[PDB]
Amino acid sequence: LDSGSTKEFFRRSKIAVFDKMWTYMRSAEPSVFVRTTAEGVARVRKSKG
Amino acid sequence: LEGNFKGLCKQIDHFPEDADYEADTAEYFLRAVRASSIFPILSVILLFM
Repeated sequence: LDSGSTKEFFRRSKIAVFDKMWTYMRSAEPSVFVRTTAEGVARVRKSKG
Repeated sequence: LEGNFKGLCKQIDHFPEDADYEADTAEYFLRAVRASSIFPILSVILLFM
């Protein structure tokens, strides 16, 4: 979620298991930041797994 | 039959939109065997032969 503290955790993450995911999330096409929390939910409901 | 558009026939196909199985090797066979019904066709050909 954009401009949230869950964004800030993977930003400030120091551990190597946590660091490799934020390089994956920054290099993700298309961009996975959503406007509201419920619209990110509706992306999963239409995601197909 | 006994619908609104009675006596109207169309083709049927295996379920193509959000099937929710990622081609399971037991499931993808049994779906393909039913859609291309080779064993009812094989009963036709061996009756003919």
